[PDB]
Amino acid sequence: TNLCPFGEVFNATRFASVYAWNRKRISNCVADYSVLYNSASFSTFKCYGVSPTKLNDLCFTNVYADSFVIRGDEVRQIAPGQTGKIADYNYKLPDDFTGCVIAWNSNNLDSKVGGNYNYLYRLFRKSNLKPFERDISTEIYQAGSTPCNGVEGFNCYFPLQSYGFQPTNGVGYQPYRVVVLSFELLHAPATVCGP
Amino acid sequence: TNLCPFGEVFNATRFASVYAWNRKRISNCVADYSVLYNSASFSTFKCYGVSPTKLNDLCFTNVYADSFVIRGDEVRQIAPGQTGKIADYNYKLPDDFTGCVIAWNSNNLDSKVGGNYNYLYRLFRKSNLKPFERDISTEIYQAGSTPCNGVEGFNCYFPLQSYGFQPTNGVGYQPYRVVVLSFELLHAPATVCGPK
Amino acid sequence: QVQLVESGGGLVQPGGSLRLSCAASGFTLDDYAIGWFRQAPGKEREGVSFITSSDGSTYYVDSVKGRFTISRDNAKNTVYLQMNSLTPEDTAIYYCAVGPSFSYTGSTYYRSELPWDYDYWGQGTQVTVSSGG
Amino acid sequence: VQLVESGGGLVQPGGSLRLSCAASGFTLDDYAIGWFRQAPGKEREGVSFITSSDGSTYYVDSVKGRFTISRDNAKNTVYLQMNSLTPEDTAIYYCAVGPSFSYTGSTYYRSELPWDYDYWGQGTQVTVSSGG
Repeated sequence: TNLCPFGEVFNATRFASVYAWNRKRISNCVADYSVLYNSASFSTFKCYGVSPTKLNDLCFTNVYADSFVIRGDEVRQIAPGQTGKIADYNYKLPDDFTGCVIAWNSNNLDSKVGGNYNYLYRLFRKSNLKPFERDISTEIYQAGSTPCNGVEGFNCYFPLQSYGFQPTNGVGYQPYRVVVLSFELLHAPATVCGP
Repeated sequence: TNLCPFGEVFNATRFASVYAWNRKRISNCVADYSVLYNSASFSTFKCYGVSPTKLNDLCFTNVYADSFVIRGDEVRQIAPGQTGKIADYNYKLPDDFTGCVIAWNSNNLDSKVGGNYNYLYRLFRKSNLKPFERDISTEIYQAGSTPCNGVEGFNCYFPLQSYGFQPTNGVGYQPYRVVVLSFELLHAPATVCGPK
Repeated sequence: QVQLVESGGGLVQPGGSLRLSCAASGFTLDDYAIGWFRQAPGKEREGVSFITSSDGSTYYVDSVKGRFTISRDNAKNTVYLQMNSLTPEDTAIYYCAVGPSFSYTGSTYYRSELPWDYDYWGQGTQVTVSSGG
Repeated sequence: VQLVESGGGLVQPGGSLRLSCAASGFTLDDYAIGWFRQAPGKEREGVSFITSSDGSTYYVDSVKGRFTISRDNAKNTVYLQMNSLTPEDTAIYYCAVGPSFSYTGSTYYRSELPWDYDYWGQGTQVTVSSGG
């Protein structure tokens, strides 16, 4: 009975930025879902296409956990069939998505008096991101006709934008840690299963 | 040179509720518009169809001042061609409206520790109000098929709703005093004119 | 059009029991996920009780757990929040949120403590608990 | 309608900083542009506004004189120039597209309330600290 490393994903000292979200593939372990839905710590728990109680009985070939920190307003954006700047250019969720998105407030952990600007999000991108696609390239965005030529200038802007993340910031602006669980049964063998 | 009583309208101890807004008709006086646009006290100043500098030269037959207290969010609703609960059922502004709507924060004056619930707005009405029309009737609103019969019950609700107006309330929920100026030149003589 | 009418609320003594009813019109109550929200003066709305699933499963925040019970009546198309053992710290404006429809989306369990997530909102009803009166 | 904000950063007290709000997809002159300042944990408060299409500008008493707002049609960018900056001016700054003068009947439009303005742009942090 080797439990799946859920605690490592959820209780992680460092979480990746929105633009370069961290994906962890979990398999070949007895996953315990009871702890996730029996804990009141998580502010927001949404499950699409699956039921948390039913998860224990169900067997899945692979589980994908996506970890990123976003603003409170942006939590709404990351959902199937939802349009937002974060959804369009940072993290995209398929409309036909089976899994649970879990968000909890991390204001104390990720806010400092100066403000935590390490976290970044892709303000500008040429096209909307396809589902489950990560763009990490840092290339100056071109908006005007004139070519940027790799140099910051008028009508040319660096894509990444810092998050203020002050401690006194309002709940909407407070940092929120989000873990997205994706359940895939496409592979013929089933490994994770449940307890 | 008898100045128009603008101060009385703007500096009024009591302001009417949204549902029964108070209208004052000003005429036969030399109106001073300079004080209104030279004062930084007003948080929001919007003029539709008229220019504040040009107002002094222009002559109007009658000027109508509408006074009510609304929430900060509701200030956006009261504008020509704007849809809101306050606009739909409380105070309606014509799309072809000439005049200036002036709003300033009144949090200190109209907020008490318990909260000022005297101000009321018409949450429910049968139809959207026509422009410059006031509905003061207090009759139980019917929503379900069953007749209210004048008695509060399930699916029957009193139209007026109180405003919390706490001092600690956020800027959106803070009381805002709004005076709406309507300029009408339809009448053949011009009286108010301006300062000369 | 979706319209929410809130009922109940008023001055209550500490430890009092109060029932809040949110009327639902223009939509089916069962399909949507209903979350009750509490707004303190000068503070963002905070979720207290939610209808997590169409089956009627409910989640209560630790602060309001046990004391607050949320019930849904399909026949009257009204969702009832029952508050017991009320305390002065519970003096705030209470809201009901229509939320996303379970049938339209793929959601089976939906709960959020953030106001933006919920699709629709209703007017607030003030609930005041004061020992002095 | 897309708004891109430029400028901002750490400034010494009394420093002069220029903030540029890019405008795309609409004509800058027709709309009424209002700059808004948001303190941490506080609602956005208007500082400088383009009251009329003619280019008349209104400044709040706190920022009067120190803050000057300019509109460049050729570059389609509105510039807010801040001078004699103080620690109390450390906040996030926003530019609001506002209602179009041509579409509506408005001749003078200024508001200090965020809801009134039709469109919003991402904020840019401006920090003034004597210590650094």
